[PDB]
Amino acid sequence: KRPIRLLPWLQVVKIGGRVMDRGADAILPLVEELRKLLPEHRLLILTGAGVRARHVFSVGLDLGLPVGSLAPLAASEAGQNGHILAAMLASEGVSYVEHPTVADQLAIHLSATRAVVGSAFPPYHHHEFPGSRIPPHRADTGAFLLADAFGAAGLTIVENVDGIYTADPNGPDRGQARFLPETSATDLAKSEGPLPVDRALLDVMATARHIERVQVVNGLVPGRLTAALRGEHVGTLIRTGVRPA
Amino acid sequence: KRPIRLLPWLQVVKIGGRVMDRGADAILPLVEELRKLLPEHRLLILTGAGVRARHVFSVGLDLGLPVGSLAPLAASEAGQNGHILAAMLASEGVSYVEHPTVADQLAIHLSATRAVVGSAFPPYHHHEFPGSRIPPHRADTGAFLLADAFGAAGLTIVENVDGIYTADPNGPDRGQARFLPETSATDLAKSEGPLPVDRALLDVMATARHIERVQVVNGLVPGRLTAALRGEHVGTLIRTGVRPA
Amino acid sequence: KRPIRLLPWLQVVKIGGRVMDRGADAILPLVEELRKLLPEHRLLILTGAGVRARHVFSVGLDLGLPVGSLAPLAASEAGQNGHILAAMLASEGVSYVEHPTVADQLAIHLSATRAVVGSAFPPYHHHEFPGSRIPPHRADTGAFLLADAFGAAGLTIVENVDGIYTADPNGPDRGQARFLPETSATDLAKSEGPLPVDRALLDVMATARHIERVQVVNGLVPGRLTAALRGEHVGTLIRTGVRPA
Amino acid sequence: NSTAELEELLMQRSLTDPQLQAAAAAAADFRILPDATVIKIGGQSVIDRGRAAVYPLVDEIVAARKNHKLLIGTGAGTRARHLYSIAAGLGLPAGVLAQLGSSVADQNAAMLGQLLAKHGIPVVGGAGLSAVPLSLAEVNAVVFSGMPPYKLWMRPAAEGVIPPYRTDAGCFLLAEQFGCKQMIFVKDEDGLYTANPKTSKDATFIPRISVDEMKAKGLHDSILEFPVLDLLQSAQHVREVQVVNGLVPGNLTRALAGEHVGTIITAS
Amino acid sequence: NSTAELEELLMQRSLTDPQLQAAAAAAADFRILPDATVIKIGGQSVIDRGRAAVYPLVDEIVAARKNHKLLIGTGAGTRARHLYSIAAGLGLPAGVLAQLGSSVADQNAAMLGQLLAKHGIPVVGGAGLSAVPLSLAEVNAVVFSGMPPYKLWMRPAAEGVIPPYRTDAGCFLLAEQFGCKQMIFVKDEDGLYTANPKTSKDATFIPRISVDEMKAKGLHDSILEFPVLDLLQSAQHVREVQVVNGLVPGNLTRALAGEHVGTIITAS
Amino acid sequence: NSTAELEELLMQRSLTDPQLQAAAAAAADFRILPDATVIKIGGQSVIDRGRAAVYPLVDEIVAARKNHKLLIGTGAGTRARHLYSIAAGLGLPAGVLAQLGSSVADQNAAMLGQLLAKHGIPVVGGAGLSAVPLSLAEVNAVVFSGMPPYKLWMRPAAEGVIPPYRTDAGCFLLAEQFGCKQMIFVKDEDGLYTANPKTSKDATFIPRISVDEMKAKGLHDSILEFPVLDLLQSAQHVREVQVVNGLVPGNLTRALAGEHVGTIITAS
Ligand SMILES: Nc1ncnc2c1ncn2[C@@H]1O[C@H](COP(=O)(O)OP(=O)(O)OP(=O)(O)O)[C@@H](O)[C@H]1O
Ligand SMILES: Nc1ncnc2c1ncn2[C@@H]1O[C@H](COP(=O)(O)OP(=O)(O)OP(=O)(O)O)[C@@H](O)[C@H]1O
Ligand SMILES: Nc1ncnc2c1ncn2[C@@H]1O[C@H](COP(=O)(O)OP(=O)(O)OP(=O)(O)O)[C@@H](O)[C@H]1O
Ligand SMILES: Nc1ncnc2c1ncn2[C@@H]1O[C@H](COP(=O)(O)OP(=O)(O)OP(=O)(O)O)[C@@H](O)[C@H]1O
Ligand SMILES: Nc1ncnc2c1ncn2[C@@H]1O[C@H](COP(=O)(O)OP(=O)(O)OP(=O)(O)O)[C@@H](O)[C@H]1O
Ligand SMILES: Nc1ncnc2c1ncn2[C@@H]1O[C@H](COP(=O)(O)OP(=O)(O)OP(=O)(O)O)[C@@H](O)[C@H]1O
Ligand code: MOO
Ligand code: MOO
Ligand code: MOO
Ligand SMILES: [Mg+2]
Ligand SMILES: [Mg+2]
Ligand SMILES: [Mg+2]
Repeated sequence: KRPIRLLPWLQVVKIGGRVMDRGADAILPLVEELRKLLPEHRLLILTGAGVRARHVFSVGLDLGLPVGSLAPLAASEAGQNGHILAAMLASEGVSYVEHPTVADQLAIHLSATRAVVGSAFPPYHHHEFPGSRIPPHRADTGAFLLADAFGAAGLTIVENVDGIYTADPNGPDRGQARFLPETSATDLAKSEGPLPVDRALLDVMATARHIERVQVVNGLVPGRLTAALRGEHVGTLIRTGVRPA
Repeated sequence: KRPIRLLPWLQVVKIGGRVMDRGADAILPLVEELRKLLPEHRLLILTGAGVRARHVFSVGLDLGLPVGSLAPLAASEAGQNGHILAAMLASEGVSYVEHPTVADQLAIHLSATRAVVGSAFPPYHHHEFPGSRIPPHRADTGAFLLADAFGAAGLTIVENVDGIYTADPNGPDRGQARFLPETSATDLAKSEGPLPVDRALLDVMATARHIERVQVVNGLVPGRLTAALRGEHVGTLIRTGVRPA
Repeated sequence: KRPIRLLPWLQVVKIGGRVMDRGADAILPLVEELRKLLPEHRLLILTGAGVRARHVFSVGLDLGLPVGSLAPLAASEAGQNGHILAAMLASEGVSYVEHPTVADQLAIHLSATRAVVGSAFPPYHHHEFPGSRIPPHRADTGAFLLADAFGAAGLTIVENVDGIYTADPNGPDRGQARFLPETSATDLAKSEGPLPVDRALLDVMATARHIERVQVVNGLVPGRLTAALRGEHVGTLIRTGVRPA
Repeated sequence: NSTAELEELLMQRSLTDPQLQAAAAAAADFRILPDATVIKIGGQSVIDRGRAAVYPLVDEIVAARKNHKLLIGTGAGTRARHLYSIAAGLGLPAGVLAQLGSSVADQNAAMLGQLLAKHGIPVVGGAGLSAVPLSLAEVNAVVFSGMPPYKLWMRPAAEGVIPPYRTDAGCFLLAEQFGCKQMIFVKDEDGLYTANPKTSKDATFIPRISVDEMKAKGLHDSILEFPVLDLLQSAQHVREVQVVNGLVPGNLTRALAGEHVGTIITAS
Repeated sequence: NSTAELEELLMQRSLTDPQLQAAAAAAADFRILPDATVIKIGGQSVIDRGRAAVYPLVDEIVAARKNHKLLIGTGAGTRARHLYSIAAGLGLPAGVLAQLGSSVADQNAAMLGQLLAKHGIPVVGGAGLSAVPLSLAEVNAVVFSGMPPYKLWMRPAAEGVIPPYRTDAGCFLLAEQFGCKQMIFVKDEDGLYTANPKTSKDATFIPRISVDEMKAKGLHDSILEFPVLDLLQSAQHVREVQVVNGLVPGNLTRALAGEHVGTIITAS
Repeated sequence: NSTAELEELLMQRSLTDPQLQAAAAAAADFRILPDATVIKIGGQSVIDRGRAAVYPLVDEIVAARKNHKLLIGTGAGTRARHLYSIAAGLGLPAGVLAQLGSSVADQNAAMLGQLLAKHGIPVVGGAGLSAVPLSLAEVNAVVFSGMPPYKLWMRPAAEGVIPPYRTDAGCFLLAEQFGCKQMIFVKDEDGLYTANPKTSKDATFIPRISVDEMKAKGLHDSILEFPVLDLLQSAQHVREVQVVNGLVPGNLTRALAGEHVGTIITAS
C-alpha cells in the first residue's frame, strides 16, 4: 500500500516570502509566536522567496536566461529569508540548515533542538521542468513534497492574506473576491485565475501519500498559526485527496 | 604506554551488507531490535557493502580498473545500506552521518541523539594498498579501525551466520564445517580457507590498542545482538591480543 | 540604536596558541578545568595559532608570499590546536566545528552539547587587509569579532602570562615591566611597544556594540579561567568603550 | 508587449497569474551551450555489460570529441534496481529511492571517467558547471551522472515508489535547459519497435515517430522513460531525440555525424 | 637585515613587536598573478539594468580576453539593498548583513557566467583558485563574486549595521593580494565629479586625483566605497585604480588598452 | 579462466576465498594515467628550507612540464613533527596524528601552488581528479598534498602513535593506483648510503638496490618511510622508485630525462 512515514511527529510550516518582505512589523510578531510554539511542536520551518525573486526573474528574463537558470536564482532568495528568520530565533537554539542536511540529517537536528529553518524551494536547479519561463516548482511545491515524503503530521502555509479567494483580494478584481473556507486540489486545478499558492502544488497534492489537508492562514494576524497547528479552522483548508482508513 | 580512549562509552555495531541484501524480512526484525537498544547504549552503527559491491567489482574488473578504483566504488554500496538503515530509524532521531562528520563531530552527534549510522568502509579510496585486485580494507577492517581508534567499549559484527566455522557453512564444503565458539586473530591468520570477515581485520587486530575481543553474531536471530552488547557469548569471540592490566 | 544580541547567553573563551605549544603539561590542567566548567556555562572555545604560525610565516616570507597568502596558512595552525583540544574533550561530548558551521549553525550545536571548539582566526583568507606583511586580523581579533557579533555574555582571553605589562615580561626589557590590572583599548592603542594581543583587536574594540570588557588571564594557573568566567578580577581587564544604559 | 509591462506584472501580480505567465513567455531565448550534444550512456544497457560494450564507446567518444562538444551522462542499471527492490519492500518513499539511484549513476560516471582520464576528459562530480564550460572549451567533453538532483523532493509517480524521473529525464532536462542542439540516448536496442523486441516474436522497427503517435499505440513507457515524452512535448530547445544501439560499432559516431540511425522521436 | 634575524624575531618576539614588523616588511615581494587585471561589474550600476547594459559588456569581455587575463568580479545591487533594509529594521548585526549580500553577488556571478559559458569562461564558485590559474591560462578569464568572505566576522563600520567592506573592497583586495597589474571598476558614471552628477546641476569631472585630495574635498564616500580609498593607500601592488562607465560602448575595451577613460584614483 | 567463472565466484563465494582472489588477479590491467610521473617535494628536506631550495625547483617544474606530465605531491615537515610531538605527549592515537599531518602537507601544497599559479598549474585541493585529467591535458602539471586520506582510519604502526603511512606512502600509492610510469622522491640527500650521511663519518653511496637487499642490511627505515618499501614489493604498476637530491640544480630535470641520478630502489 502506502509508503511508511519517516517523521510522523513532524510539523512543517511554510512562511511566505511576501510576509518576510514586510519587515520587522510582520517578522517580529511572527517570531514571537514561533518562540511560544517551540515547546508545543517539532517544527520544520521553510521560507519562501518573495519580491526579490521577482526582481531576479525580471533581470534574468531580460537576459534571456532559461527556466533552469531562474529556478536556483529564486531559490537563493528563499534561503536568505531562512537565514533572517533563523537569526531571530537563534537565542532559542534554532539555526538555518542546508538542503543536503534536511534530506539526510533532519532527525538528528530535531533531536538536538526544537526547530530548524530551511529553504522551501526544492533543489530542482538546472533540472527544472520546461514549459514555462517561470519556474513551476517553487516554495509551496517544495514544502509539500518534503512534508509528504516525510509523512509529517501536517503542513501549514503562512500567507499575507486570510486564504484563497475566488479572485485576487488585492488586484483589480478585488470587489468580486469571495473567500473560500474549504476547497480541494482538483477544484482549484480546474479554475483559471491566480492563486496564492503554486499551481504545481495542486499537481503534487493529487499524488500525495499522507498529507490529507493543508491550511492557508494569515500570518499577519497573531494566533492563527497557533490555532492552525492545532487543527482549528482559521483559514482555507485544501483537501489533497488522500483517504484515511 | 597506550593512547587515550576518545569515546570510552561508545558501542560500535557493524551490520553485514549481505544481511541488508535479504530485504525487509531481515531488516525489519533488526530495526525493531535496534530501536529497543537505543535507550541502553550509545551506538555507532556501521553498514557493510554486500552483493552490490560484488557486481561493481565484476564490472570494474572487466574494465581492468585498479584496486584503488574499486575500493570507493564498493564503499558507495556500504553508504547506501547506511541510508536505508538510517531511514528506518529516522522516527527515533537517527540519521546517516558522513565520514568527515564521523571523524571530527561524532561526540556532538551522539550528544544530540542516541545513535547515528555511518559507512563501515574506510576512506582509503584511491590510496588503497596494492597487492590484490580486491580491496583489502573493507567493512570489517574499517569498523574495527574506527572502534579501536576511538577506544570504544566494544565492536560487535552482525552477520548472516552464527559465527566463524572451520569451513564455509554455505559452500561446497558444508558438511565438514565445525563451529568455532572462540578463536584469536593470530589463529585465524594462520589458516587458509575463507572467513566471514576481512583478512585485513586480523592484521589490524594484531596491532590493536584497546579492543580486546570482537564477537561475530547472527543478526538473523533476534536477540543475539542484544545479548552480544551485554557481553553474553552467543557467537564467535575473536581475541585480538590486547592485555588488560 | 544597537543591534540585537543573537546568543546573549554565550560565553566565548580564546585559548592562546602558545599555551597549546607547551604540551600536555599545560593542556591537561586546562582540559580538566574546562571539563568542570561545562555544567556552568555555554562555551564557544576558540584556539589561536602559536609558534607553528611563526614557522609558516618564516617560510612564506622567505618565498615572498603576500599577506593574503600568509593569513590562511596561519589560520590552519589555529585549527590544528582546535582539533587537539576538541579531541581531549570528546568524551564530554565536545567536537571541533568548522567556520561555516560556527557562522550559521552554532545555536543548534550548543543545544546538542555544552561546548564546541573552533578556530579563533577569522576567514579573511586572501581578502586580508594590506599594509603589513604580517596578517593583522589574527586569533584575538577574530574571537572578539565573533563574540561581539553574537552579543555574547563575555570574551575571556587565556594567555601564558598574567596579563598585559608595560613591557614584555619575557623579553630583554623584563626588569622594567609593570603589570596593568586594568586598561582601555584606546589607552593601549596609543602605546608603542609589543602587546600580548593583536593591535587589530584594539581597533575592533573601538567599534564594539556589546562587549564592554575583555579579561586577559593566565591559563597556566588553574582556577583563573574559572574565576574570570564569573567576573572575578584575576588578570588584565580591557575596557572596550561600550556604555551600558 | 514590452519590458516595462513584464516588470510591472512581475511585481504586482502573482506568479500564477495567466497574464504574467503569458508576458514571461515572450522574453528572449538564450542558449547557454548551443553547440553541444548531450549523450546518455545506458547503465543496464551498456555499462553493466563490461568492456565488450564500454571499450568501443570510449573509442568513439575520444574520436568524436575532435569535432563535437559532448556532455556524457551515465545511467544506473541493475545495482539501482537492486536498491529499489530492497527499499520498496521496506515501504520507503520515492524521495529516498531517488537518492539511492543517484549513487549508482555516480558509480558509472566514475568508471567511465577513469577510462577517459588520460584523454583529459573529466567527471563533473564536484561543481555542476564552470567545470563544464572550461572542459568543453579545452577538451570538448565531460562525464556527469544522469540522475536528477531532486533527491527527497522527487516528484512521485501516480502509484508505486519507483522514481519516475531517472537518468533518461535527468540527461534530457540538462539538454533542454542548456539549449543544446542534440540529445542522443545510447541503449542496447536498434530503436523503437511496435512491441518489445526482447519478448516479442514479430515487432516492427519505427524509424521516426512523434510523441502523440506513440501514446496512440501504447508505446508510452517502452525504450524511454514515459515522463521524458511529456517533457519533450513541453521543451523549447530540444524538440526531438534520437535512440541508438550502443552495441553496434560506430553507431554513436555516425549519429553525431547527422546519420539517421535508430529512432528519432519528435515532440510534435 | 638578514633571513636569520627575521627568523629569530619571529620565534622570540610577539607579532605586535615593532622590530618584528619592520623586519617582515623587508621580505621579498612575489606577485601571484602579475599579468592579470581585476574588473568589477557593478551590480546596481550595470547588471540590474538587464541586457541593454550586460550584453555589450559580455561582447567586450569576449573580445578583450584575447589579449588580457581578466578576473571579473560582480557587484550586488538592489536585491542586496532590499535585504539590508529588511535586516537592519530587525536590528541584525553587520556580520549577518554580510552573508545576505554575498548571495546577491553570487546571483549576479551566475547570470554573467551563463552568458559567457559558451566561450569557455567559468564561474569561480566552487574552489577559490586553481580554478583560477587553470582557467586564466587556457581561457584567459574567470567570473567570481565580489563580496569578501568575512561573513559573520565582518569588520563593522563606526555606526550602522551596513557592511562597510562590500563588492568594491572585495574586488580590490583580491587584486592587491594577487599582485595584479590593474584594477578597473565598471560603474554607470563617467567617473568622479566634484559632486554627485545624478543629484547636482553643476558638477565638474575629475580625470585624475589622489586619495588625500579626495578626502580634502569631501569625496570620501562617493563613486567608490570609502574604505577602498584607505585600503588603496595601504596597498603595495595596486597603487591606483580606474573608474569607467560601463554603459558607454567599448569603454572597458579601451581601458584595458591603456586609454585614460574615466577617473584614475592614485594612492599618493 | 573466463569472465563467467569470475562472476560466479564473486557472487557465491566470500571475498576472502583464495580461489576468488586468484580469479580476480587474472583480470586485465588498465593504467589510468600511464604517461604521467609522480614527484614528491620533501617538506622538511626542501620546502622548509625556503626560497634557496624551492625557487630552483619551481624553475625545473616549469621547464620540465613542457615534455612531461607531472603529479607534484608535497611533504609535511617540521610543523608536522611539532604537531606529532604535542599530540603524542597527550596520548592521542595515530588516527588523530594523521589528520594533523594532512594540514601541514596542505600548507606546503598551497605555497608551492601559489608560486606556480601564473604558469597555469593548479592545486588539486578541491576535488581529487577531473581536476587532474583536465589540468594534465592542458597545463601538464598539478600540485597535491602527499598525505594519504586515511585520517582517523589510519593503520597504526606496531608501536607508537606516529602514523606509519605519511607523505612518502601517499605519493607512491597515488602513483601505483593511477598506473604512472615513474615515481621520484625529491629529498635533500644524494640518495641511499650504507649509513646516515648526516651522522656518519664513513658511509658509502648506493646507486641501485632492491628492497630485499635493503632489509638484509638494516636500511629499512632510512631515506624512505619503511612501509613504502613493503608497498613497493606488492605494487603491480610502479616496480621501482628513484630518490634524488632536490638541492642540486637540475637534478629533477635530469631525472625526468631518464638519467640515473640518485638511488634507484627496485621491488625485486
Ligand atoms: N485567488 C487568490 N486568493 C488569494 N490571494 C491571491 C489570489 N490570487 C492572487 N492572490 C495574491 O497573491 C498574494 C500572495 O503572493 P505570493 O503567494 O506570490 O507570495 P508568497 O507565497 O508570500 O511568496 P513565496 O511563494 O515566494 O513564499 C496575495 O497577497 C494575493 O494578493
Ligand atoms: N569460515 C567461515 N565461517 C563462516 N562463514 C563463512 C566462512 N567462509 C565463508 N563464509 C561465508 O561468508 C558469508 C558472509 O559473507 P560476507 O562476510 O562477504 O558478507 P557481509 O560481511 O555481510 O558483507 P560486508 O562484508 O560487505 O558487510 C557467510 O554467509 C558464509 O556463507
Ligand atoms: N606588553 C606585554 N604584556 C604582556 N606580554 C607581552 C607584552 N608584549 C609581549 N608580550 C609577550 O607575548 C607573549 C604572548 O605571545 P602571543 O600573544 O603571540 O601568543 P598567543 O596569543 O598564545 O598565540 P595566538 O595569538 O596565536 O593565540 C607573552 O608570553 C609575552 O612574553
Ligand atoms: N517498444 C520497445 N522498443 C525497444 N525497446 C523496448 C520497447 N519496450 C521496452 N523496451 C525495453 O526497454 C529497455 C530500456 O531500458 P534500459 O534499462 O536498458 O535503459 P537504460 O539506459 O539502461 O536505463 P538505466 O541506465 O536507468 O538502467 C530496453 O532494454 C528494451 O528491451
Ligand atoms: N562624486 C561622485 N561622482 C560620481 N558618482 C557618485 C558621486 N557620489 C556618489 N555617486 C554615486 O555613487 C554610485 C555608485 O554606487 P553603485 O551602487 O552604482 O555601485 P555598484 O558597483 O552598483 O555597487 P554594488 O555593485 O554593490 O551595487 C553611482 O551611481 C553614483 O550616482
Ligand atoms: N641511509 C640513509 N641514506 C640517506 N639518508 C638517510 C639514511 N638514513 C636516514 N636518512 C635521513 O632521512 C631523511 C629523510 O627524511 P625527510 O624528513 O628529509 O624526508 P621528507 O620528504 O622531508 O619527509 P616529510 O616531507 O614528511 O618531512 C634525510 O634527511 C636523511 O638525513
Ligand atoms: O554535522 Mo550534522 O551532519 O550537525 O548532524
Ligand atoms: O553541522 Mo555538525 O558539524 O550537525 O555537528
Ligand atoms: O548543520 Mo549541522 O549537520 O547542525 O550537525
Ligand atoms: Mg503564496
Ligand atoms: Mg562478513
Ligand atoms: Mg596573545
